[PDB]
Amino acid sequence: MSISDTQVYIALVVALVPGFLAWRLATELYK
Amino acid sequence: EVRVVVDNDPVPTSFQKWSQPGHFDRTLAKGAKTTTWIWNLHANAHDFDTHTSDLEDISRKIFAAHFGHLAVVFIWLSGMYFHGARFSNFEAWMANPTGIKPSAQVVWPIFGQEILNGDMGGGFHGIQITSGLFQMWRAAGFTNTFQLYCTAIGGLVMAALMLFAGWFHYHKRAPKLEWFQNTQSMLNHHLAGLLGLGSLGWTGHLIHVSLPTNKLLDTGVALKDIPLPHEFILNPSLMNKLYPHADWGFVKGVVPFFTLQWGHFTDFLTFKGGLNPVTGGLWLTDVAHHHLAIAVMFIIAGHMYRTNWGIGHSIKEMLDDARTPNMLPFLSFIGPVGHKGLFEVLTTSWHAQLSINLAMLGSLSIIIAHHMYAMPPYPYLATDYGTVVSLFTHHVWIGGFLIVGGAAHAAIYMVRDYDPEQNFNNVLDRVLRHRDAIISHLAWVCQFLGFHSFAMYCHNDTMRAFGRPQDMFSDTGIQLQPVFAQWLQHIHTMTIAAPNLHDPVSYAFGGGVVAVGGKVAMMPITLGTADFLIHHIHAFTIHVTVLVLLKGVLFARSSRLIPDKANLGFRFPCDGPGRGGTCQVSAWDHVFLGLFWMYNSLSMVIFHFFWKMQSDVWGTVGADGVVTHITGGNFATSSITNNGWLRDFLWAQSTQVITSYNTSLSAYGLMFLGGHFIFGFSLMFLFSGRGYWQELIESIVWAHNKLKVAPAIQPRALSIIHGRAVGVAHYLLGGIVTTWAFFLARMTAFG
Amino acid sequence: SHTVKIYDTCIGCTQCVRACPTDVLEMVPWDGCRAGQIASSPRTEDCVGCKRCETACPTDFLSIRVYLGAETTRSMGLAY
Amino acid sequence: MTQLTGDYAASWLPWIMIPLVFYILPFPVFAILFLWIQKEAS
Amino acid sequence: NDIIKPFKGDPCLGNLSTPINDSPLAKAFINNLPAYRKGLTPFMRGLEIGMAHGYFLVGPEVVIGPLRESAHGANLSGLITAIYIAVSACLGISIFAITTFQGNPKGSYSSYSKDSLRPLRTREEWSQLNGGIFLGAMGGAIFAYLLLENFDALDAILRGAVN
Amino acid sequence: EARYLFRYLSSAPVVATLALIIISVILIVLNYLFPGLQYGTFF
Amino acid sequence: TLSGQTPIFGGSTGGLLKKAEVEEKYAITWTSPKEQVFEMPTGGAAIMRQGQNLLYLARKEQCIALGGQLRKFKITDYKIYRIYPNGETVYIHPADGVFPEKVNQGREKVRYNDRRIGQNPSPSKVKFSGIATYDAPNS
Amino acid sequence: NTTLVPCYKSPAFVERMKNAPDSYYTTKPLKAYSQLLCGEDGLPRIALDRLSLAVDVAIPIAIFLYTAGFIGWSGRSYLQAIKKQDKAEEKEVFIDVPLFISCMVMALFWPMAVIKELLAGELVAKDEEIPISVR
Ligand code: CLA
Ligand code: CLA
Ligand SMILES: CC1=C(/C=C/C(C)=C/C=C/C(C)=C/C=C/C=C(C)/C=C/C=C(C)/C=C/C2=C(C)CCCC2(C)C)C(C)(C)CCC1
Ligand SMILES: CC1=C(/C=C/C(C)=C/C=C/C(C)=C\C=C/C=C(C)/C=C/C=C(C)/C=C/C2=C(C)CCCC2(C)C)C(C)(C)CCC1
Ligand SMILES: CC1=C(C/C=C(\C)CCC[C@H](C)CCC[C@H](C)CCCC(C)C)C(=O)c2ccccc2C1=O
Ligand SMILES: [Ca+2]
Repeated sequence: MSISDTQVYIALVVALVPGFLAWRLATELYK
Repeated sequence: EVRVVVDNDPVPTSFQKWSQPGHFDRTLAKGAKTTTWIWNLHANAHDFDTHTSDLEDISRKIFAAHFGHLAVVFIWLSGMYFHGARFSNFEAWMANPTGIKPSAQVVWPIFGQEILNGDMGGGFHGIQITSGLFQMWRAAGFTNTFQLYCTAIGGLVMAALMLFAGWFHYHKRAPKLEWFQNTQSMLNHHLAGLLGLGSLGWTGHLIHVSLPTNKLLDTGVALKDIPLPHEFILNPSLMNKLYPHADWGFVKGVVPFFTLQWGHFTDFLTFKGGLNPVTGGLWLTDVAHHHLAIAVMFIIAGHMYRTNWGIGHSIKEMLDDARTPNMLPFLSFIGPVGHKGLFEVLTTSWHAQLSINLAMLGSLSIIIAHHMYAMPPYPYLATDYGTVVSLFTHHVWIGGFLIVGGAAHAAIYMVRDYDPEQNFNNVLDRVLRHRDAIISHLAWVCQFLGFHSFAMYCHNDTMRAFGRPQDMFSDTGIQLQPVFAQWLQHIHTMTIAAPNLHDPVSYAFGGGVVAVGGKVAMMPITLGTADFLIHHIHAFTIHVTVLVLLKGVLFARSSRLIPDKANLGFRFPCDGPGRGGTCQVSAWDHVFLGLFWMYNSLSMVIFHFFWKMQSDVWGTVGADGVVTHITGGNFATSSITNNGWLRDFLWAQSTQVITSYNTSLSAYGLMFLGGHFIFGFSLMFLFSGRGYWQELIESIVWAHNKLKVAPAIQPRALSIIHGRAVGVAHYLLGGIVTTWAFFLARMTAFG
Repeated sequence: SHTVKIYDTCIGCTQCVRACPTDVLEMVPWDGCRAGQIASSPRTEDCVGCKRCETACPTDFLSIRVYLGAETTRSMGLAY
Repeated sequence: MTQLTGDYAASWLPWIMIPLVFYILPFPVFAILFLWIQKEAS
Repeated sequence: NDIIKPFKGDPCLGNLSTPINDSPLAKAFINNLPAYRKGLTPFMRGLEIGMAHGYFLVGPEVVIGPLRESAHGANLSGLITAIYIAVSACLGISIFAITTFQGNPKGSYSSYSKDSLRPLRTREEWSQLNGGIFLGAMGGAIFAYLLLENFDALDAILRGAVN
Repeated sequence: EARYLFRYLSSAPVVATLALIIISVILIVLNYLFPGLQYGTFF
Repeated sequence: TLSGQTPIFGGSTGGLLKKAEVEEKYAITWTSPKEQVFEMPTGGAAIMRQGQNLLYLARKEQCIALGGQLRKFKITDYKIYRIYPNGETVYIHPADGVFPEKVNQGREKVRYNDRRIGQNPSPSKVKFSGIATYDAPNS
Repeated sequence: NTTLVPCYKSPAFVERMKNAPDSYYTTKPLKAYSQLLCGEDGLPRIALDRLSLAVDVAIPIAIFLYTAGFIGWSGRSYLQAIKKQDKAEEKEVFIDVPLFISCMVMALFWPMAVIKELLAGELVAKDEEIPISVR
């Protein structure tokens, strides 16, 4: 039983949270 | 006016200067302060242009040093004939030159190395030589080992003359500068007296020694019924059963030459032009006709230039008249001055001469390599597959070193002998005056070919890995046919204008297959997509070698970085870390990098040769006519991906040198590992610099100062240029010994 | 924009100024030498960094140091 | 088989993102990342 | 006398007056290419440069591309190659124009540069150029795509097969 | 003259080269002491 | 300013590039008593004139490379100028009118350290400070 | 170790004797390998057991270390022999072979020479005699 169709998209929007928290931190370290 | 003018006892003959080495340089001849003095004593031993200043005394050193060099070659030639005399199976190989392997240089029984004395056929144990000496002595008419021995004696006494002539011409009668500078008289004697009379002398030998001896050896007389070469002349009746259409008497047999009835000579001066099908070599009657044609045409050539009898040409103002009121309109761009002041370049400087004479001796050696496989001149040469590869490979490498040396002295000429006043606006100055358009377009064509030769190999390497063999540059995918080279292969075989040559010259071009001992002597070498691609690798690697070497010649004087690069010398490491870093800006450092590119280029040429013969030419013929090649058509399909080169050529064909232990090929296994060590060892000197090494000696000098065992010849790490010279001398040594071991282990394991 | 500092160990041998290909160095009067001279570097934006001045200095562990710093358009010697 | 497929879930997603991150987005990214390394400090 | 002069009479300039760059024919050809033609707006410079390039760029992919085996699919692979090469090229000259024209262009685009081999030195001139290059290389790509996907219909009408 | 010659014969490399030629006991000593001479064998 | 007749030179490829009229450019000006030929620092050979000579070079190293060549023709009256693109011409060599090997009065010890090079401070001393170890106002 | 047995009793090594030509090399040496500790593959080996081989792991080591020191001592003593002569600059490029030979005969009894070098405090240079770097 592989993971469902929706579980892939749930990971996509969850991984968008550290995607923006990386912007939080990269710009705060003054790129 | 040509004259012999010499000095009388100019230099005394004593061992005064033997006991004080480095005398030639005032900096060397003041003490050995460091170990750098030791290396400077050898890197400067032959740079005669820095020992003295006057061209008279320099040229006397050049001329006397050549004599001692000719002595060295005569010692080496004597060693070849002496080994062929009493350490070879040459007697056995004359009887049966198919099943007997050529071998001189047997090995002493010590250290267990008697295993190298492999079986050669006929019960003789030795090492299978691949130098082709035996195939050359048979074409010279040698039959017994006494003639070989007395030629070795005749070479040792000939080397003694060279040593005496060198001492005589430096210490007793040294010529003055006027004797050297008449190059116009030297061309007359070298064209006529050396090359003309030499090939006239040789065609005398061919007709009277080689042609009769090889006539009878083709009928199988087995070295009893062979007359000695003089018995062909003492007994002129003996050469009437052979070549009966001539007359063969002292006076009565020579007058057809003078009365111009040359039809009587048609039976021994033929124009057959093919391979003698019993030996596989060229027809010696066809070779004897060649040297006579060459002799006549070189003696004629030696009368072109004007010595002291008024008549002839003057090079001085044949050059000076190549200005531009008088050129073809499309090449009238080389200056109103043109070639003026260029006869003084090639007369007042030896590096100018050495640069040309090396670049043409190097190009000659590569041309010679291409001609001695496609039309083998020697009997039973083409079937000895180990000799065909080792003769082509030797002369390509020799020819490539010489070419790089022609570009070295083209650059030593620039930063030592280049004179702006005699070279104003002439043909040499106009090259330096646009040397950015020469290198820009060379660096572009080097880069155009780099993508369109090598990166097509990475295209093929990727489609065959994807599993798309129909979109790779194959004979089956996207064909790249050598259209203009398959055309010439058609031109050179339909012309058999030139109608008299009924037999096609160079079966390589097309037509027929020659099998001598069952093995194929020569086949047509067809060209497909694999030969389009490999020929553009050759074009690419030659160009970058030219780009590296030409850059070092044009920018030897100056650049935009260092406008005074000529004052720093020819051989300097750098000009400091400024301008971002000027490492390797000298003209020497472009010879050092061109040596790597010569290595890359030529090792691809000999790989193209070695695989294309094994797959398309060499092989054996059965009882029907089909040819089973050594690798069997492998080149056409698998030489187009450079994974195929690594598995179907390097991995596959190294089986003979890998599995060579405990056999007679054992020494090629050790050389093959030995070459790998030296290559890896070279990278110590190439990748590192002497600041690390000098600072390591200080920690090692300390350990000697502690135990009071320091030397007074202070240990210095090698120079920057020295360390780069060591690196390239080992990379090229190691990377060639591994190729030499791989070629010969593969082909002495077969035949 | 390199930094050619001169130290008090000069002997006024004048050799550092001659080797400079870009005229960065010049002599000024001094008193710590028999020569009464010492090198100075008034034109160091012109310093190309070749360290040819350091090769000519004969004092052991030489008195003139090129300190390769911020490299600009004339300290890298670009004709383009 | 003779095609790129996916037994895994959301098999349409490599179909679009392998072109995206590898030959559709980088040239915009290399342009943005170029505008940043070559801006005047005025 | 000599045919190779110093470049416009100044011996100190790093060039030569040669039959390739300073010939009556060669100057007449290069200085009337759309990059250099006197009297063109930068849009018409780029429009004419673009169409010449979009047109020929569909070629090398429709006959030796991966899709060459079929007919309708080969033309798509050639068109999109010209689409992608031009879009990335016009991306290149929008970011070239941004990063060189920033107050005093370091190089050949300075106010006191007096360079004839590149006369577009403004950023008002490089923006119409980008539009011309783009719209040109797109129309040229489509026209070479329409002429190739209709090749059988076009081979007939240049052979008289349509009466 | 045979005073500068004999100094040359003993200079730097001729002493070294002759030493390596004189260090050829490994050719005589290993020719008649049954060449195979491994560490546990010779006494 | 600057003036002089340019030497007889067929024009080179190593001469001035776009940096000449955009960043700045150099001019060496010398007087010769004879009509001889000298080596161009940008490759080639040119014939120097009889009166006042003027040559335009891309970088200062070329001018002093050529100036060092002029001293081998016994010419030591050359002057090197620096032409900014707006047009003014600075005198930069020899800066005081006498050659830098000579010692004048009025020149100043600039970038002189009053210590041996051996006692430059350790890099830990200037840690997180603007200066380097070699400026180092101590001693 | 007990896996190693003498080549006397080793099945893999008598096989080496069986298919052995002679010629000079595989009979006279190979008999002498019968006394060696011989692996489970018929190959003579160097093991370090106890007094059984305590003299045989000293014959090569004593012969080498003596003649390595002999080369080192004669080479060392010849260096100080010419430093004191104040001619060591060219005394090294031109070997003074009567002096070098006389320095070799001093190096025959070098092990007892080094002891009285050490016991006199004369072998090793003192620490502030030695050129060093900044440290
Ligand atoms: C016994 C006879 C003899 C004697 C006493 C001399 C003595 C002298 N020669 Mg002379 N010479 C001789 C024979 C002799 N020569 C011969 C036969 C030739 C023809 C080649 C020459 C050509 C010649 C030239 C061109 C010059 C001299 C010079 C000199 C003087 C310098 C000494 C020297 O070169 O240092 C070196 C001492 C040596 C022993 C050098 C020998 C190196 C040999 C030749 C190596 C070649 C073989 C080599 C081993 C190749 C194998 C390599 C292999 C291992 C890979 C000196 C007074 C030089 C001079 O006039 O000084 C200003 C000078 O330039 N000679
Ligand atoms: C760092 C861990 C990591 C790595 C090495 C990969 C690698 C890969 N993924 Mg991804 N992915 C990840 C995390 C990772 N993934 C996570 C956490 C998710 C949940 C949202 C996804 C969801 C995902 C999908 C839907 C797909 C891939 C696919 C792929 C393959 C093609 C590249 C691509 O398009 O991805 C695209 C990238 C993303 C979708 C976002 C992933 C970025 C993660 C979250 C952070 C990575 C940044 C990294 C830590 C910073 C380093 C940058 C620099 C310093 C080097 C490739 C093997 C494709 C495939 O299946 O191949 C057949 C595919 O379409 N991945
Ligand atoms: C140098 C030279 C040469 C060459 C040339 C060339 C290189 C070529 C070419 C060419 C080309 C390459 C051409 C082209 C073209 C084109 C065109 C003509 C185009 C077009 C187009 C169009 C018309 C489009 C349209 C459109 C649009 C715009 C949009 C919508 C869609 C359409 C499609 C409608 C020679 C030697 C020959 C001679 C002369 C000189
Ligand atoms: C026995 C044994 C072993 C062991 C060994 C060991 C563990 C050791 C050690 C030792 C040690 C712990 C040492 C040392 C040292 C120290 C020092 C400190 C030194 C020195 C030296 C010197 C001092 C030297 C001197 C000399 C000589 C002797 C001669 C020559 C010269 C010279 C100077 C070099 C083994 C297992 C291997 C083997 C078997 C048994
Ligand atoms: C190893 C190495 C060195 C050190 C190289 C040395 C020290 C050469 C070693 C040769 C040895 C010293 C030969 C000496 C032979 C002795 C004379 C011993 C002979 C005595 C017997 C014959 C009796 C450099 O100087 C160097 C410089 C630049 C780039 C890379 C490197 C580099 O890699
Ligand atoms: Ca296809």
